[PDB]
Amino acid sequence: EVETFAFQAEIAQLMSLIINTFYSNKEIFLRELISNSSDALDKIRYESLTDPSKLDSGKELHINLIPNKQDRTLTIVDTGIGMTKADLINNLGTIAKSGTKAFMEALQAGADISMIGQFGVGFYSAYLVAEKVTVITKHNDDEQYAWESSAGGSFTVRTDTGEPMGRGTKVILHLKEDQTEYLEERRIKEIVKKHSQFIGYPITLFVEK
Amino acid sequence: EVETFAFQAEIAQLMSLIINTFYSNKEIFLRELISNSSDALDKIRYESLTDPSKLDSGKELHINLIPNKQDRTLTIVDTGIGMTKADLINNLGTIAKSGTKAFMEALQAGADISMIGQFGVGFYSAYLVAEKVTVITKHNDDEQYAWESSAGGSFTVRTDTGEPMGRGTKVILHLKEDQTEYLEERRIKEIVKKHSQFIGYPITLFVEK
Ligand SMILES: COc1ccc(-c2snnc2-c2cc(Cl)c(O)cc2O)cc1
Ligand SMILES: COc1ccc(-c2snnc2-c2cc(Cl)c(O)cc2O)cc1
Ligand SMILES: [Mg+2]
Repeated sequence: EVETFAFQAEIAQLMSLIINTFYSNKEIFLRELISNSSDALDKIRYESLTDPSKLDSGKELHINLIPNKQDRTLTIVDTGIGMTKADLINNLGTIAKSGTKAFMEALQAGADISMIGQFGVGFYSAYLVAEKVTVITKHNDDEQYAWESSAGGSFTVRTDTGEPMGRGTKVILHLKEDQTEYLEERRIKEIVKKHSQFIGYPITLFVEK
Repeated sequence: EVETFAFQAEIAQLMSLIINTFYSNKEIFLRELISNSSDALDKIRYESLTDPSKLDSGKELHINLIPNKQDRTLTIVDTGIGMTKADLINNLGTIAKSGTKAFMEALQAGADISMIGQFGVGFYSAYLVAEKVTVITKHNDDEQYAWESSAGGSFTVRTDTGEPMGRGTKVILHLKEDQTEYLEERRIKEIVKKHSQFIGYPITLFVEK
């Protein structure tokens, strides 16, 4: 009961561009993922203003960054609105076919990879640093699902068997071998202070034994 | 059947700050409003990917800028998802109480008024240039409503009697007397090219007789 899907051709092309393009300022992936968490936190915050029971699955709106040097993973957890199975399958809630088109044109009209979030498809910048990304998500009244892709044209979706998350999304980045700087506390703190210093939810960087 | 509402105190404070603070780079209002139109266009585009009938109220996703020097108005029209009456009353679909708090703190931690969109409340930058803003909006399956406010602590909502809009939002800025530069074609073109050159929907600047 793992379902395997092909990416639409425009999204496979976006992913190949991100993986194959020489581009040294990889650290923008974290700004993009923290931005998406902030947008998801804004959404549950706005829904709660009229229906407080929407927070029954967790009242605290925040972001956790969890490095694990043994697993070579950096995990970003938020307690935002979460995604339904349909939204995961439909490009993680993004307008990715049209966004990808505009981004390609921009890149011709001069833009650079760091502008990717202006085209609605910043999630895929994860592949600047990760060989595999796993997305575990829970929206109120839908079940918990895990999406995962090592690129190559396909992704899987299954019902998740992990720990329950309450509500929100967890992005687990399985880092490339040469990208382990992004597990180091000083490097993560530096990038958060540089690019996410005004995000309006607490961001807690976990430490390791 | 005009309903009059008080702004929550944090939003009245945000509006007073924007109106009373000396700050010369007013032109950022247009970037903020065009951004909100783009976000609303992204939303109907994403809903249409799974339900095409959502576009029965208009298939074209675009933004029009309409200056009128006789009325001293600059109007921004989009054919995005639109807002329900509830969303208009609840601060135009924004998390404005919490966004306002963060923005105030940022402004202390050094930030400037141009960063307002990072706090979810960029709409209110309209009051850098407008004495009165009128917001006319139509979401699928809700009626067309007009919101309006000259600040001073209150806004009104009524069912709109204007021309039907199909779907989307129209922001009519009734400009301050000293802010008429923003009706001039070269000035609007300059600001769109400077700050909204990569927005992914057509932006048509209307001309005047
Ligand atoms: C910008 O488009 C977006 C589309 C969808 C989302 C949503 S809705 N629920 N979770 C996420 C989310 C998705 C991702 Cl990929 C993530 O990294 C963190 C998240 O909380 C956010 C932004
Ligand atoms: C950033 O938060 C936002 C909150 C709500 C919206 C939405 S949903 N439908 N219309 C608008 C909209 C609202 C405004 Cl004010 C506008 O200028 C243009 C619009 O299309 C957009 C952004
Ligand atoms: Mg945004």
